Amino acid sequence: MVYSYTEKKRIRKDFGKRPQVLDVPYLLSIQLDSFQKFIEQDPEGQYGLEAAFRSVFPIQSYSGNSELQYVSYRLGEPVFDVQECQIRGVTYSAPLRVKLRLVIYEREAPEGTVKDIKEQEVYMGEIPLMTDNGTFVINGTERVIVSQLHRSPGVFFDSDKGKTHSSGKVLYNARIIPYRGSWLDFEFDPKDNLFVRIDRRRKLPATIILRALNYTTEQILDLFFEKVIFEIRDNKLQMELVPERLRGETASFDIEANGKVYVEKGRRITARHIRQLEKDDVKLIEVPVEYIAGKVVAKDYIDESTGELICAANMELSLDLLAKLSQSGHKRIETLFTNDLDHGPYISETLRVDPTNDRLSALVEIYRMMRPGEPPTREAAESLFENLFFSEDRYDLSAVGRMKFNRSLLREEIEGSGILSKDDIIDVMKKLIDIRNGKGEVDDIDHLGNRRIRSVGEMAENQFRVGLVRVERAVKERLSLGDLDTLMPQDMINAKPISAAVKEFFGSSQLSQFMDQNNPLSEITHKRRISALGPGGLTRERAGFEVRDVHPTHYGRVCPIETPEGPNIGLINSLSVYAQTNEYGFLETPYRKVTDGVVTDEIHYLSAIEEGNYVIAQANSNLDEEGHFVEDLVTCRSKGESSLFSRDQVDYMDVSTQQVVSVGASLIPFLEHDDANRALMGANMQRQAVPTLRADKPLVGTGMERAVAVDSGVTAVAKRGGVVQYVDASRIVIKVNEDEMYPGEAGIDIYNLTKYTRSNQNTCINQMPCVSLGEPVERGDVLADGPSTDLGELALGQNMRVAFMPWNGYNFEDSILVSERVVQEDRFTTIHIQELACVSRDTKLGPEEITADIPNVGEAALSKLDESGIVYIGAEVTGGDILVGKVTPKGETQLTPEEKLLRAIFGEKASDVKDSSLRVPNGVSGTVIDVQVFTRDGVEKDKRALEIEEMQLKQAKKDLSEELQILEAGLFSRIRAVLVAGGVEAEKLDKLPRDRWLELGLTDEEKQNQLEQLAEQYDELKHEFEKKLEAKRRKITQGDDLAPGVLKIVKVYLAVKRRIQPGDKMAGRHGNKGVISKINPIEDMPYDENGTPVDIVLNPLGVPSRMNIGQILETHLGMAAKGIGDKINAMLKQQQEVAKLREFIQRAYDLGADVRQKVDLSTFSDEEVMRLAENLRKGMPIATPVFDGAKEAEIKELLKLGDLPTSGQIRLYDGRTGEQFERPVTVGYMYMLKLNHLVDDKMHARSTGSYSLVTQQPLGGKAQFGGQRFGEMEVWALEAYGAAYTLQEMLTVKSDDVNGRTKMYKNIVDGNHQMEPGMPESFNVLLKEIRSLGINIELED
Amino acid sequence: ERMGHIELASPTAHIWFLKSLPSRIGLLLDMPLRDIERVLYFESYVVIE
Amino acid sequence: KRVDYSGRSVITVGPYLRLHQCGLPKKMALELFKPFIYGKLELRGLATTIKAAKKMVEREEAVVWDILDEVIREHPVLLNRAPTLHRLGIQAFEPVLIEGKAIQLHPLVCAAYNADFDGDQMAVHVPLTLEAQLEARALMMSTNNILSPANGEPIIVPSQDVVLGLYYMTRDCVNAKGEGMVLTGPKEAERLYRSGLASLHARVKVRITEYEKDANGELVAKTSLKDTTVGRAILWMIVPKGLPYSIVNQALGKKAISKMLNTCYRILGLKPTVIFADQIMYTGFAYAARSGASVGIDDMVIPEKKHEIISEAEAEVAEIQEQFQSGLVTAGERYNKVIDIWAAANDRVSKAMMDNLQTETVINRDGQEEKQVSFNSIYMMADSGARGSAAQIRQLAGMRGLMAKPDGSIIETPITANFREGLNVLQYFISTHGARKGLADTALKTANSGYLTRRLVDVAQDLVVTEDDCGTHEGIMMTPVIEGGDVKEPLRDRVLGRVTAEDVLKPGTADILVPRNTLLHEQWCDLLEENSVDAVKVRSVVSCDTDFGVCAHCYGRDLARGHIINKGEAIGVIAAQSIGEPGTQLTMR
Amino acid sequence: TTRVLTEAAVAGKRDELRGLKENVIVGRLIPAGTGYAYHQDRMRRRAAG
Repeated sequence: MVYSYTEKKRIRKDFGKRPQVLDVPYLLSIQLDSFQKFIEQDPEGQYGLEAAFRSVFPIQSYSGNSELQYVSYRLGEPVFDVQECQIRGVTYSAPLRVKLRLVIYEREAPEGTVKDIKEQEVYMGEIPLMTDNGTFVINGTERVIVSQLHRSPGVFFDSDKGKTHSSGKVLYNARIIPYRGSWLDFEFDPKDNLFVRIDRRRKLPATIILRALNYTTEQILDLFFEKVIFEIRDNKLQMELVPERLRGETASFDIEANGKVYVEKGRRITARHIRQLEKDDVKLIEVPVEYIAGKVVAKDYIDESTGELICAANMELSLDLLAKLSQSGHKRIETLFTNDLDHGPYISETLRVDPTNDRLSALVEIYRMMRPGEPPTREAAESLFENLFFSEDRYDLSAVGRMKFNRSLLREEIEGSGILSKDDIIDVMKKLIDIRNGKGEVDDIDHLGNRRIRSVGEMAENQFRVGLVRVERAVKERLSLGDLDTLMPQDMINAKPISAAVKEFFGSSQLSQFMDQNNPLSEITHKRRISALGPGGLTRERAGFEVRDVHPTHYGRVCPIETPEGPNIGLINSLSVYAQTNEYGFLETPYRKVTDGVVTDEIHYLSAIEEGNYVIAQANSNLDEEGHFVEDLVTCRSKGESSLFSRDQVDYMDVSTQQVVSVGASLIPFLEHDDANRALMGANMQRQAVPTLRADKPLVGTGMERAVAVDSGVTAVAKRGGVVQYVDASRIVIKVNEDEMYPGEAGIDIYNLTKYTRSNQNTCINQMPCVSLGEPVERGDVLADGPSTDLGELALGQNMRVAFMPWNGYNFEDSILVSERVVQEDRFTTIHIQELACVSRDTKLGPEEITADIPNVGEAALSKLDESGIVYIGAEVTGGDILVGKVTPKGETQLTPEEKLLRAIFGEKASDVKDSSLRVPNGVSGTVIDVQVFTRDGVEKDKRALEIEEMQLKQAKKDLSEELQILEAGLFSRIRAVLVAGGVEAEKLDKLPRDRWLELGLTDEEKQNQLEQLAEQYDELKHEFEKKLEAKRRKITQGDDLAPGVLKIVKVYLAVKRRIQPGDKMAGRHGNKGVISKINPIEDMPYDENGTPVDIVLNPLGVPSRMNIGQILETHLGMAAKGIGDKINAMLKQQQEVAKLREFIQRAYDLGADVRQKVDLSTFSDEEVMRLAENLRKGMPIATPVFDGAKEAEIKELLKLGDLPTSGQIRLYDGRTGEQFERPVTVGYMYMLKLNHLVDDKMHARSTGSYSLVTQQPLGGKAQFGGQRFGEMEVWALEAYGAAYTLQEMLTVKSDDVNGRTKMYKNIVDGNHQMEPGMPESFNVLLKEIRSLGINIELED
Repeated sequence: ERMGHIELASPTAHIWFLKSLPSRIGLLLDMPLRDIERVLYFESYVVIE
Repeated sequence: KRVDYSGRSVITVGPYLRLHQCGLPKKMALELFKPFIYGKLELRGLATTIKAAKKMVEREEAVVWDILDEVIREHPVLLNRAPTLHRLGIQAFEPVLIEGKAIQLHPLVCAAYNADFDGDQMAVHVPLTLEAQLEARALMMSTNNILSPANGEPIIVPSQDVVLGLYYMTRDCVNAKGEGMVLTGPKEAERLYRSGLASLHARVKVRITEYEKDANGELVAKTSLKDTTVGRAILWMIVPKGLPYSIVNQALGKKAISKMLNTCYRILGLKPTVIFADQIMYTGFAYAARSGASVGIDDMVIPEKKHEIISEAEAEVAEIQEQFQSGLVTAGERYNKVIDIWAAANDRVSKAMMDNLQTETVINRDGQEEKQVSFNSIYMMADSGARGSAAQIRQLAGMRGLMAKPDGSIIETPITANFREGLNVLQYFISTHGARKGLADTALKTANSGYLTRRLVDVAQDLVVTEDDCGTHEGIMMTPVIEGGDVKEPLRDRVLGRVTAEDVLKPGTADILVPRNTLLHEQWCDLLEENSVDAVKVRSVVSCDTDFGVCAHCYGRDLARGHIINKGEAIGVIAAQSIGEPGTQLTMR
Repeated sequence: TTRVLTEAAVAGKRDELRGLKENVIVGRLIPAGTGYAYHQDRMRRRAAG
């Protein structure tokens, strides 16, 4: 049973075959969670701002015995509110304050503190606070910062081979990317040599970095390489061979196995021989001397008598060497294996390459790299090398980076230090050499278990850390100098650096951008967008072809449909419906746990790595009533290879078919019946939709539009309300019931609507209330209807009668015919808001004021101007009419009898001022909505500034009076109810309060004392009201702060209504767009057998080539809905009785297969059904799931109920000749959307305007009556035509030829039509700029 | 259309020459690029005659 | 450098407004030609001062509109596409005032301008000097630019509603109302408009007065009584005298109308074929609007045996997975022959599809079994070629096919559905890879094509014609391309717009076929083909010895004209741009 | 551009304005199409003076 009062007025029918299990989440959780946790007081310092302090906060002087500490921070309450900031223009924010502590310690005492200065906190900047909808009001406008997708910290072992190698060889390199600091690289050469690279600079040998880490050659050989005993005593040359350890090499000669020969000379090695050798114990076996020459000595051996450097490390053994080394040094000499089949040294080859052997010598080579000059002096190199990587306060990558570090090396521990260590890097080269030799698989860049997402909270944290570390240096230097003081800690703590840095980050950054207001759906998706560009990842949209692909691991994490088709394609993304964020940086998606066949309702979120292990079932799988499966084989996925599996092999299942889709594309009905590309363009041009005056609900939807509407925070909802008292077009008051009422409050809530408020796209946001009067209101229900919203539903578009018909070539490819009915019915009409502003700019000659005394102007132009200069509210304007009258003072002159006489005759002007008034731009016509002026403190001219002040003051007193009034009513009722049965009737109190009958309670003065207490409470309430009103009043007229040059700002808002005309870009929802080409009159249009004409003529020739069956499906379903609505309308207009209408409604709501169980006559009252039908009189609302929609049989079944043909073909007549059309047509009702791509912005022409000073060309792209730009392909085509005189005209008549434009104008007006080329001025510009350098250039004769 | 000029009595080289792919001064004096670029910054002290 | 008289107009369909016309919205007017308005006002004695003219122009009186109309009436105007690649992206038209704000562009030149009636902006330019108007009229008009400067094929290729409607009305179900009627040819429309017969009527006899130019320079009348349908009969009054009746008596597809326009151009001339195309397209709009040609869910038909084919394919997959489990077959063989079996199933599904969509329909008749071409919409346009192809339709009725390509590989199990019976979640998830790859290829290859064309123009700009003949016998050898299975291209057009040398000889000894300096206009090709010549000596651009440019005696025409190229024409500009214009190539191999 | 300019100044070459881009940049009739006859007449009169 569903009550759903706010939508019980109109219930939208659904054909969801599958049963929903999980509700859609808040859908905005990501954009709010990071910000709320960033300014969240946490007992332990892990993330957010507390972690920001504890990193580098403790300040220690240079042995100054002075320290700085803090207790805790508190955020100051915001000065203003969201709407106040939007009205004024100031950035919404909140001040920051934290308690400090300076502790000074005396000398000759170990940590002996003598005083503390922890008695006052200091202010350092203001953190821009968020709104409810994850937005910010920086600079008055609503601001949003997008979350970034980047490369998660760790080590990633990629190949980077193929055609880029240009040698026919595969490469295997390794890179480690910390979150901050330098990047360390390990490239691989085709010569099987490793190289170390830092910051993508010049290469280094592999092992010199290892030598720099206090490592000797013998240690290196012992660790990296395995040393065999090689025990050759008494010239036996007997080898300890382990077939299990090393094998797979053919024996040359003189090979035995513990006596009897097992492997013959020249015989290929076999598994049987290896097994036989392993079965029996094998001791040291003699070998030919030939195995010594190629073998390399492991360690450096010395003679017993003397200590020469004979037999140095990393040296092949020689024949003459062997005899004397065996005679002098020893008998057993450590050697290597060098198995090229399954191993490879790759280091011993590089050991000899290294020109340096000592640690000191190797230490200076890296310094020689990153510093070309200034050789070190045994102090700079070591300290700098310590600082680059192994320093704490300079590398500090992350804990998540360490997580990935240990996960990529198979470590169990998850906690570590941000710094590195020698074991880590040696294991890194070990894994690299194992991979090159072959030990595992390479990593995946496009895999999501390798990339993470940064929200705005962490970016704010990083920016704050950077800003604080700079001030820390100043605090330290000021503490070290002049430490003999007891001054309060404001010594160097400047809020200016931190504030400037945070404002620059928030205001101007690549991630932060203006938020689209045009549609609530674009609103919700714009805060969900995910980008790769910015501070990290990819520096540009270029340099990549597979980075932007859709990996198989994008299944439930990002929607593969929502992405722009432009050059930024494949990098701008959007999360899924149920996709959330991992603990660290990753993405999680919920599945349902399947245990031994049955399905448990529990929810589990898995990541990209976690999803790749288990078996997940597909959503389009039938279920049993207990949770079992019907068929034994279920299509499931294990590791990216979807295939059939038994019911005993699956471990998880999807939640719904909406999991893969975003919110942008979940709204398209029958998405499975359209191609990919058309789904992309439908989703992309959907955001470009525009709400119209009368919002029209969509007949065919998906149901998620309701959640989008209730989650975008665009409409007005009720919070803890019980019933409504008063309803106004702009103000709503709700009376909370005592159940949801807590003591200490009046018990009312007020909601002030948004009336004609300018949006970012210059559109209009207008909220229209839902309830009428005295309606019982529950919690969490909508009251007003914002842009493109209907009854709490996202309703962006109108349902137009559309037909698939060629019409005399008016629909050739993509051209659309519109009705005169639709434009007459004022459908799709669009309303926009344009803005103008003006300043004063006091000069040395004097201040500028607005007093409407414009000289050299007619009274008619000033006939509409008021005395102060601004225009009256509600006026209309066209062209360049004066709006605000401003003048500029002029410098005084001498006696100058000329204008002295002029002033004596005329006067009041004296040429003192110049006409500098604000006027409307040309080609603009509209009407004004409201004006606004701000004046800085110290100036109180206010000729006509007080009207807005008093209007907003009366608004404030009005909307604050209600609570005090109702509190007074409650206390007066209590007074009347306490005097009952006391000899005093209610008539005396009703006639006059009489100070509550002189407060004469009596009753041993206790009731008298009670009335005294009530009078005291009344006086206290009066005092509270007066202090509240005075505080509000001083807040109102306190004044503003502007730029020093400006004196005051006047801003004026204008409105324009825009209708439909050909040239408009109308678009559908299935990737079909169209330019309007003709507004046909109604008579000429095709009309049905009942005379009802068609509204929109659509070209049916675009059906097969674009794969848009969703369009025809929606049209047929629109026939179903519109027939149902027409039947109900006829049912009602007949004034029929209730019962049969209710029966028909029930029969309509239960038609079809098993989807939902709803029945009337059990919940809906005898009056509810009337309004329910009256709501759905113009159509049956229907909602279809994304990939669980209706069936063709289902639609045909619906058509019969409303008396419609099942085929959908209907005969049509001509509105022009009236001859019946053959080939019966399928007409329908489609949900069209209007876009901002409107012809009323595109038109631009020019005949003679303004040119530039630089190269003397006109301005360009419609900036102050500009012009278009001619292309070089175009001059190529003109030369292909060979109209050389045309090019001469093109380059002289209309070009920078200053002496030609005037002469051509004269030739035209005289009708001469003669041209002389002369010379372009840009050529002279070129000559002058060339001569600016040491190059002569001139033109001969 | 009117130009201005600076005396610049201290001799100055032109960076367009001797800094592109061919070194006009390098191929005139048969000197390597490194030497000339080093001596242009008062830290090489080449002998004249 | 920025353009003065120009800017940002929107595109709309011009069903009216014939080729030598265009629709300039009136609000855009009165500004561009404002100096002309001032000159006319001063000449007509309506403005003794320029300020009077300025004020009255700003006030927009009726006389101002009249002067605009009088002056614009003889002043052609030029239009351009903002993204332009070849010479036809810029063309000139006669402006016409229409009360709107989007320029009306003719449907035919849409192919040359490559627009699509979506959100687009046109560049408009006005030549002011008398000579520039003349240059626009003589060279940059659409009426003159019928043919391609790239290959020779006509750029104007009518399609979509026009071809669909024409192919429709040149049809007959079995026999419409009034099969046996006989008339003269003008009465066909007389009885079609009112009553008596339908356009689908067949077996109709009519007297056709053909006109043939058998003798030199004059045509002779000829009358015949061939049996013909209704649409052909009514289309014969629109065809001019020269063309015969055989061309108009066919199913009349897109190639039929293409070769019809080709015949009219080569035989009659420029203006006859231009007016012929105009009237043809008017007929196309009229009959498509009269035809109906509706679409619907049931208009398409899903073959029934598709389920059986799918079941057999699944049985084969079960067999092969059992065989692989048995260990007899390795993995690569397993994938490969799974792909082979799925491709075979796909081919069989497509065959059953086309069989259910081909000429398979029964109509009432004495024999009661008359299988004639059905009148389903999708198959109708596929046969006509108005929009789409049988390959595309395969994705609408039968199965998509494999459509599996993550990076380079192909997934085992293909997608088995169509946009009518719905589609699954995983399959739709998979299907987007090709779409996104194509989008990325287009977006990342348009720039490469642009840079390639820029390089070509820069490298081949200095070419020009400055000399008549090179007087050299050196030339290139031209032979049919004989490689692969068969000939890719016979010796038919490689020497069409070329000039032979003196090395052309007859197969017989001491015999000649054509002298040295001769142009193979239209018939020498047939003569040399009859002799089965393979090797032809033709002077090339490098073969000509001039040391400056290229002489006209080695280039032919390769243009929309009928004569040899004249002096001063820049072949290099003509070249180097056609090559990269078809920027529809492939990237990523 | 810079290397071409250096090379031209080093060699001291003259253009004669024979390429089409030369007439484009200077802004005169290119020797092609309609302006070909004018260019030819200019070349012819350049022989005498």
